[PDB]
Amino acid sequence: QETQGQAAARAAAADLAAGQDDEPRILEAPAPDARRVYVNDPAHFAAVTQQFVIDGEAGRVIGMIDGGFLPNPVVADDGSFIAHASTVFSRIARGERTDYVEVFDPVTLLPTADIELPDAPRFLVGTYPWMTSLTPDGKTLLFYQFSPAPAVGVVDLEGKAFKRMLDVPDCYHIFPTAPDTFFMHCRDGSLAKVAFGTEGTPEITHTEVFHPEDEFLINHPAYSQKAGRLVWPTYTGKIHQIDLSSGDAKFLPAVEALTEAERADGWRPGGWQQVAYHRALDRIYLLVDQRDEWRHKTASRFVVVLDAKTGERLAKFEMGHEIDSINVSQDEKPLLYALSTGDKTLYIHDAESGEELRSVNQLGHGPQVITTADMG
Amino acid sequence: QETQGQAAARAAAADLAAGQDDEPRILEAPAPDARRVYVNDPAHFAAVTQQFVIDGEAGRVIGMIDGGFLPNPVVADDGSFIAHASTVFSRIARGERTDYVEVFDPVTLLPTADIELPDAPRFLVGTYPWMTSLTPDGKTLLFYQFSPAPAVGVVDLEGKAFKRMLDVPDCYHIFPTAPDTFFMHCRDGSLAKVAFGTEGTPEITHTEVFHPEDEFLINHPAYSQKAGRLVWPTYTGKIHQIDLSSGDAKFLPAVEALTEAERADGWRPGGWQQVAYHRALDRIYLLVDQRDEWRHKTASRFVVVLDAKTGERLAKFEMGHEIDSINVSQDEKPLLYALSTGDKTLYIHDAESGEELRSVNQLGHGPQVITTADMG
Amino acid sequence: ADDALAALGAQLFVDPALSRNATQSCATCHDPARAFTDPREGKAGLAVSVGDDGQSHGDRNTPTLGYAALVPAFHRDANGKYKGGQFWDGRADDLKQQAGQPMLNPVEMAMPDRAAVAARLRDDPAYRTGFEALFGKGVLDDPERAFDAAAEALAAYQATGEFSPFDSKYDRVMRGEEKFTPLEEFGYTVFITWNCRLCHMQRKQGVAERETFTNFEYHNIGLPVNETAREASGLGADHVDHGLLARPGIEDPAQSGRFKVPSLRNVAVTGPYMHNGVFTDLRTAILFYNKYTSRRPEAKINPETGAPWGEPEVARNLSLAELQSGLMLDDGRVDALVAFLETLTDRRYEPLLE
Amino acid sequence: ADDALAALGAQLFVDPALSRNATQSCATCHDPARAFTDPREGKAGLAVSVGDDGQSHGDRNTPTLGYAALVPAFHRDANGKYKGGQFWDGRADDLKQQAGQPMLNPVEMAMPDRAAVAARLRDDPAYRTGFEALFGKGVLDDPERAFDAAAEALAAYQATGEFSPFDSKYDRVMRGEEKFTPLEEFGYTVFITWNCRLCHMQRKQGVAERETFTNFEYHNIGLPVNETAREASGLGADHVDHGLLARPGIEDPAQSGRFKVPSLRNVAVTGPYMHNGVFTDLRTAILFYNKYTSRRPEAKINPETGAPWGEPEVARNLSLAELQSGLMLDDGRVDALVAFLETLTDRRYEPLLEESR
Amino acid sequence: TDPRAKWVPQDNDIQACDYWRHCSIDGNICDCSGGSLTNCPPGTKLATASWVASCYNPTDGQSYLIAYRDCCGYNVSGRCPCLNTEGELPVYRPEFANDIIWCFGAEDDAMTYHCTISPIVGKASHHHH
Amino acid sequence: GTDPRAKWVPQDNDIQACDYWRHCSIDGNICDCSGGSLTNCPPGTKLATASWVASCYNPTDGQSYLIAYRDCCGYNVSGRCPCLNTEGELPVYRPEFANDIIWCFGAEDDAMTYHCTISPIVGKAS
Ligand code: HEC
Ligand code: HEC
Ligand code: HEC
Ligand code: HEC
Ligand SMILES: [Ca+2]
Ligand SMILES: [Ca+2]
Ligand code: NA
Ligand code: NA
Ligand code: NA
Ligand code: NA
Repeated sequence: QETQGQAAARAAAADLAAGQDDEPRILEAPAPDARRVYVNDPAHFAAVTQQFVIDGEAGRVIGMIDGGFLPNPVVADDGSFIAHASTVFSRIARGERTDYVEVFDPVTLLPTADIELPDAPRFLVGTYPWMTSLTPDGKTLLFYQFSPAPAVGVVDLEGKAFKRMLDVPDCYHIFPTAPDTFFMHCRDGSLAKVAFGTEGTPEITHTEVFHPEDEFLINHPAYSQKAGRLVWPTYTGKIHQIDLSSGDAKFLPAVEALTEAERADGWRPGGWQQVAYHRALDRIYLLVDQRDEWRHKTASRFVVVLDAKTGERLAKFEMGHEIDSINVSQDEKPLLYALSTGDKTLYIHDAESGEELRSVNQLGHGPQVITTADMG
Repeated sequence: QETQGQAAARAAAADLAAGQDDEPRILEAPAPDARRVYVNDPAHFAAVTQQFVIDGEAGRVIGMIDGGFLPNPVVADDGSFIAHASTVFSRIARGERTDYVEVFDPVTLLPTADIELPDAPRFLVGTYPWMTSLTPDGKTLLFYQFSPAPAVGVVDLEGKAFKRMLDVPDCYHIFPTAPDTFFMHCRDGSLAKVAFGTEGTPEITHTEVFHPEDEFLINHPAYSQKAGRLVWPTYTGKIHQIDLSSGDAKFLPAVEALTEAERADGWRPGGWQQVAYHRALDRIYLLVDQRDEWRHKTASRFVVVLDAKTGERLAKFEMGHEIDSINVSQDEKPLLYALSTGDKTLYIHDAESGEELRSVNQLGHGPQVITTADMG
Repeated sequence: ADDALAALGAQLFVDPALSRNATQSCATCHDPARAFTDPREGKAGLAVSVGDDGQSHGDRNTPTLGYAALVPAFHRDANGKYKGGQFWDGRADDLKQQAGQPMLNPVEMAMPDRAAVAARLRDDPAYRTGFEALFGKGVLDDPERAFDAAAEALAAYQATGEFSPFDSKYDRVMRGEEKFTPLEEFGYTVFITWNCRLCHMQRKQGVAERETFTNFEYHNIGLPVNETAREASGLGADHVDHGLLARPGIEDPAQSGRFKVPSLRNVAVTGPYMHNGVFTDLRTAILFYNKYTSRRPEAKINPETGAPWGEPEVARNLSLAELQSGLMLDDGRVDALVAFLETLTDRRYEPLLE
Repeated sequence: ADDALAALGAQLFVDPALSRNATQSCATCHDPARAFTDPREGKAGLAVSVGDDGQSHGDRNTPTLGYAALVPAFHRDANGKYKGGQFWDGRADDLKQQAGQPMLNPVEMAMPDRAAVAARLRDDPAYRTGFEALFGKGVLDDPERAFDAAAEALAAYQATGEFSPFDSKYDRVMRGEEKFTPLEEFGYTVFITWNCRLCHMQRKQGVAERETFTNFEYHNIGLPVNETAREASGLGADHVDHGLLARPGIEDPAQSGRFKVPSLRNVAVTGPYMHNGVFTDLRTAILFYNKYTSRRPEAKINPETGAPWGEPEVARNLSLAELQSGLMLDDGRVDALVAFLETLTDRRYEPLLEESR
Repeated sequence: TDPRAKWVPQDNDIQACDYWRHCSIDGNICDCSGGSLTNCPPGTKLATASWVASCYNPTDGQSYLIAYRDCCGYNVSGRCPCLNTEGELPVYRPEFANDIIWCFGAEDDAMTYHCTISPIVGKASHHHH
Repeated sequence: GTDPRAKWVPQDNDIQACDYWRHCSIDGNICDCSGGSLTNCPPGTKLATASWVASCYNPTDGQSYLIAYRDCCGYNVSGRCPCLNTEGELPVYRPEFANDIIWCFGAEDDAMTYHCTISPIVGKAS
């Protein structure tokens, strides 16, 4: 009913009338919680970018963090910190490149570490959450490098130093499962398990091939570290689910996000973060719309919600806006976050009914990535 | 009426059809000329910004130059280089500040000098073209400092080095008249003449106070180095003209840009660059509209053109868009450039008839400043 | 009632029978003709005052008593800043606890004890009547009750409208009764947009009902020793005035060198300035703040000496965050500030501005 | 006329009577059964060829004549980049200028002079008949005329469809007659998106009508001396092959160490590789490029020797801007390129591919 | 929504550009990026410098001095941008000028502009306004 | 207007529009809009040597061409004529067809910031 700006005007008016004093100062953001959500704005490849720290419950911006060129945000699941790997240049977009990792306090937002990465080793790509990743103990950050070859950089957040680059096969993305282990998806259609020490050749093991060369796995799979569930849609809304919770890859039965008549009538996923996974509900959310097959990065206006075990459809919400990315809060009665890069607005929906509840607009230039902590 | 992109599709199809090869390469901008126009985007106080180099004749972007926080562009009137004083930080908007001057080659857009300014001495302010200025010989760049006190920094572009700060009194803006002299406008209503040798206090002498404490002179006067004409509108469209062409300040007759009637019906100048001056035509252009007295920075929809010698109005144009800034080319049959911050679009008009000819859209986020070289 | 009490304090305030040799009253040092400060020329000029014995000088400048009754009782606020109290170092809680101290101070009024004070009170028939009517029969026979009642009367006398009339030009202008001159309003605008309002305004924001141009806090602004005054005080060239840290109970090292933000009311007529009277001119006091902001050679030099200011007497806990504002006050703004400060003069002291 | 001139060239091409001891014809070193390259073993393996005296070795590897007729005559474009010509260093202008040179090269066919060549042509009644019909009576009696006429015949013969048939799988695939294997298609895609296409495609952009996988420019890729071949040639431990700078008339020290980009047509069958025959295997020639891109220690090691590639014979004027692409070819991409390059084999040499694969 | 019209102060929503205290704000309202009406957002640094304006409060009919202070050391917030200029004077009257980045005194020498707060510092009272 | 989900329709009449046929797998900004041309970089920027390809149908001649996009690097994003097309675009693990990657490798001075992309033809489709 009453907006935040209206509630604020009323309270200031009342302080003025009461002669209430108060010191102008620097606010602390409220304690991180399950309804905190972070929206990162790669700003369509601009050299400097913004992340917005949002209270999902109030639909309120509670803070912001600056970053450089296509930074990779990560959010520790227990809420104790956030961090990103970022890239700056001495003369805006030109001159000496410095890649670095910053860790921030989640309440004051102040950097508590600034760790230089030797030899500008970050992969510059449109933001894929799983190209930079925290190990489950929060002590290490792993970042992907593409050039000169696929590699993974190991950064010690606790000791605040870069450790080493690991040579990997021709693989992509980084899904950590342990303090020293992560999975990558390879060009051959397998997953590679990479187990690394402080020094020495990583132990690299491939799974079986789990998809044909002509089924295409999207750049934004959902991964729940706490569930070890990797949820990987193909262009057609076919969903591969891989269970990494044993430490080794177990291939779950494939489900179809869309029915055969929908597929015959041109329904396909599309957007950026096309898929979200709610761990406690074991539920998959997929951004889908009617579209030609090579329009797979365009916004979608519908989310199908399906049971991850049976593949049964539970809902098909009509989002009512052009949505590129989705994610969910991981608490019960979760929120469904639906970010429009076009509208620069995060729409905050009730994940159960699909109802839009509120929204936060003016989130940068081309905001694309939603992150939440899984604190439960 | 064929657009540039259509003409380009046609030449490409023809090269393809004739089997004509060409080497993919870095283009050079067309030689600087009178119809080149630069649009600076301070980007509403963003930490990095852009300059657009535009061929005004063709209405085509022919190059761009990146800048840091609220940089001050300058353009050598002879077309032989451009430059800015800029400001970067080691972590986007935080950490160590570097102020510096870059000089750029005007066809390759490559930097030919990068001159550190010690102790971060730049005045950080919404962009006033005359807060940083080239001396007529192009060998020196002078920039304003506000903190701890009004001062002017002397930058040797020839030896590519900062020289020193000049103490000045409580004055503002920098209008160079000679290799060793510039004027400033003082709080007390006077102009200060500053003459610097290589050593010690400059010699500082004041004019007569030339306006009352309650007649407000705008932050964007027009100043033609080559004519020594300082054109200074006040808030009511009253225009001060100061002749600095003899080495000392002679005051021209004060002139009114709006009719005494018109001011009674709420006509006042408003915008950013509210005024332009064409040297060869001896002609003042002024952005005016009907507004409240304290809406002085809002867009205007009308330009009035008056003769500098007499004050005779020559034309009143209905711009057809919300204009914040104007300027003119300095050749014959000048263009009148009308930059809309809101539209991020430079509208290019015939300055004789005021008709719109062409326009260049997508000029960043909040473009504000138009600069042209006076090459004739 | 609250009236008779104050009228008793009025009598004690000008009575020299409260000094050992009966040569000085509170009014000797807090001269009502000089906004309750000391006119008397001494070994260190007007920097410190001379006690009842005719030779002992204090080590601190005698402050005005105008507006002292607006200062809250000493306390540490929820952000850990000490506020309020009386004396430059806040060592008295309030006016009541302060009043008995000059009486017993051997460097001031120098009564040997509460009893000798009670003896002098009994010698006067009019005090017998006045005290007895307010505190009851035999009050004066008991040195403790006599002394406490005298402090009480003085404190009440200091809380009357006479010490705090709010009739300065500034007050009249805030009532919309008059306007500031252009110079004065520039000074006001400067005073509240520049650092000064960080310390010399009652509140952080909103409007104070009875502004006294101090937030009641303690700040070390990095002042040197007053050479001649320190010499005259006899405290020794080794001595360090630790400001608030000298208050018993304050142990925090961060308070060393800190002094109570004085009220700027009547500042134009209660020179010399600072806790040790080191600067004779108001203009100098304002200029001292430029040592933290200005690059210019002149900023390092006390215009009164033509020599550098001096190292701070206490070189730590400087309030650098407030003092290093990044902006220098030019001559014009220093002029404007003097003009603004002069408007904080009570109506009755307007003639002293000359 | 056009038939006959080429037919006369076909005849000279296989004729050993054009060598001093009569042991050697063009076809001896440019063997049609091996895509016009030399199958013979010498003191440096197949790196360099042995002349008619049975002893003298050249300092460069004998190149294919296939598709050599597609190369433009030598010139400097407006880039100031030299293009075209014949020989690894471009020192012949075109096929015709080149053809007489083996004939008189004491290291190759070793005829003493043009007159000795003319006297050989006159000895054969079919040459008197063939030459005189195309060039007029008594042509063979004028040694300058006989020599120039033989060079023309031989240039014309190298211009026939026989030398450039364009009937490789690549061609058949570009005609829609077949498809690449998936390995091949990937090799093609790598070829055209990685740095190879900056030098091994005719055009900077657009589509070539007769692609021969070279832009005909000159680049120093920073190859080491081939030691055994250099010892066999006898040119000296201190000799430097300056490449294009050795062409007479070229003075620009920026041209030192630059060699003409070879057509990659038939590359699979015409090993060993590079201008001095330094690398035996096609894979090795591809791996050489990772030395400018890879951070792995193995990238600096020649897999044929297990030793560093070697200092460049000419350490300056390297094509670093092209070579240092910032991306390393992994093994999957190298196998993909081998497979692609093998599709560049003319139909008649596809059977040779067996003992490469 | 008519930008040239006299500005009509309101006292019912601080996030809107017509909120009575924003009468000479230039930039972004801090309350839109995690600050509040008179406090800076986390991570930013509060300047000690200000520019001041006398702003009419439609509610009590009184005029208040607003001493704007910048929150510095972050890139501009991008949220709730506003430029009003009631009583705003040119740069040579800097006390009333608002193109100036008023980040002086900010901790860590922070000088980049993120957003502005609008605290009241007095009643009064200007000649120009 | 213009359905973002509709099958893309190439045109060969305007290189500054996102449906221009060579832009079928472009991601970023057309260089022609910031001072480059269809196949050249703007002044001041550096031309990458890496590229992603696509097979783009040319409705002028009925042929499909291979377009090997190359970035112009070392400048902030131009912000003029943004476009994102994904005809045939494959995920990041098939990087020669993947267009989220900043294809700035090989650019002079190690430039890796993305300014805009050019659309030269490098082959016929097969
Ligand atoms: C000169 C010999 C004095 C006589 C007699 C009295 N006072 Fe005083 N006063 C004097 C000094 C030097 C100081 C400051 C001393 C210090 O250590 O800071 C004071 C201070 C006060 C104060 C505090 C005012 C404030 O902190 O702003 C009060 C309330 C005060 N004095 C009152 C007072 C009374 C009631 C007196 C007669 C009993 C009296 N003083 C005598 C100098 C002298
Ligand atoms: C807190 C950091 C302060 C700032 C900023 C300003 N002032 Fe101040 N002032 C302060 C203290 C703690 C004191 C007493 C210091 C001491 O140890 O003596 C003062 C004193 C003055 C005086 C002397 C008044 C007197 O009765 O002696 C004047 C005239 C004064 N201050 C004015 C002033 C002005 C004009 C300022 C902005 C330039 C200013 N002060 C800043 C605390 C602080
Ligand atoms: C072995 C002793 C050879 C005989 C007999 C012939 N050629 Fe040759 N050829 C040989 C070498 C070692 C080289 C390269 C030498 C160098 O300095 O670069 C060549 C090269 C040619 C070329 C140029 C091909 C190219 O640059 O791509 C042509 C056209 C050529 N050879 C043809 C040719 C003819 C026509 C011959 C009989 C007259 C002949 N060659 C003999 C090795 C030998
Ligand atoms: C120009 C800078 C080049 C780039 C990029 C690539 N190649 Fe190249 N190649 C080049 C030259 C100048 C030469 C001859 C070098 C010499 O001095 O001998 C070559 C040679 C080859 C060969 C050997 C062919 C033969 O001997 O007949 C092969 C197989 C080859 N090149 C392939 C190749 C590939 C696959 C590339 C991308 C990795 C590549 N080259 C890049 C010039 C240049
Ligand atoms: Ca005093
Ligand atoms: Ca060979
Ligand atoms: Na003294
Ligand atoms: Na103490
Ligand atoms: Na060898
Ligand atoms: Na030569």
